[PDB]
Amino acid sequence: AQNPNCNIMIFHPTKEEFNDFDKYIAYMESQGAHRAGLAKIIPPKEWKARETYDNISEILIATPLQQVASGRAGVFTQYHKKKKAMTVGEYRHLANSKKYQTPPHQNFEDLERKYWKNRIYNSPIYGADISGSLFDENTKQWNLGHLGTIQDLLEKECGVVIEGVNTPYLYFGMWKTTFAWHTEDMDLYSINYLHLGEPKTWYVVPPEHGQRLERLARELFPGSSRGCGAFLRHKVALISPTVLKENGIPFNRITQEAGEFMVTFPYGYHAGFNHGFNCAEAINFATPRWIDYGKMASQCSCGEARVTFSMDAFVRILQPERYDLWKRGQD
Ligand SMILES: O=C(O)CNC(=O)C(=O)O
Ligand SMILES: [Mg+2]
Ligand code: NI
Ligand SMILES: [Zn+2]
Repeated sequence: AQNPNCNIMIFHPTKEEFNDFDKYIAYMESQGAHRAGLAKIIPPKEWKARETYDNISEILIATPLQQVASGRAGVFTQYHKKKKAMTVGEYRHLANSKKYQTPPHQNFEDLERKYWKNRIYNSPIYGADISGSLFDENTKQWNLGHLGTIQDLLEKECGVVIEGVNTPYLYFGMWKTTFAWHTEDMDLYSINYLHLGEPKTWYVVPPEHGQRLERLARELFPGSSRGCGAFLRHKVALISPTVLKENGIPFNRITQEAGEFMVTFPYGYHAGFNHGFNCAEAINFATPRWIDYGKMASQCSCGEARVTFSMDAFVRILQPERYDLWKRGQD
């Protein structure tokens, strides 16, 4: 069995190996990468996503989200308070202001310490979930706006044609902006490219151990767990590495830098935070190996998780017994 300790693997594809996206994902899996739940892919030196980032300031962040925490430093939830629209140039200036900027630090480990000590005492503003792309149309390799769609994958594997579309999303971050513990919708893969700026630190639980994280979460967030049998779908709960270690939960960590891709694998729980002003692009995707995870994915039906148009068909075809309850949660 490859990668039996479920370590995060780092790949350095050549320019030739960077041509065929599906083939390379399958290669990484042949080496056991999926066992970690997360892999890093460093693009060949010949590749670029676009020529420059000099002309992005006029992108609008229609609904910046202030991420307000409740709880204790290592075990907290966050809610998202909607703020007034602002441009990416305005948001960058805000990220760099004295109130929001990254503090002085020694290295990534010192910054990580500071994050977990102090995150709850601040409310950073995240420009998350913006439909769009920063890949140049002429970038042919690993262009997250040109991937095979999940609807096409389902059709190819299962024979059923379905409605829906699959487009990327931009994330503008600042120091302390946080992504809560989650798996993807329908336990899909994700791919995330850090276009520019400061790093993003990731934490991940191996897919084979995801239920250990869920059991801890039910213990640590007992009201939320009574409310919903899949409350991690709400994407609000944070648990620190220290707390995970105290509770024996297997996990790994890694820091993504600008110019690097991360892939999350089906049912790989992940969480993390941004080091300072940055911009990432991410999209969900599927492979043949995903289908069995999609059929077994948990679902939130309490109403909170509220998701895209395109999840309807996935539930309807892969999970027909759950469909009626889930759809009630959507309405
Ligand atoms: O970058 C973020 O805020 C969150 N990203 C993801 O969870 C992802 O790419 O799957
Ligand atoms: Mg612009
Ligand atoms: Ni994710
Ligand atoms: Zn729910």
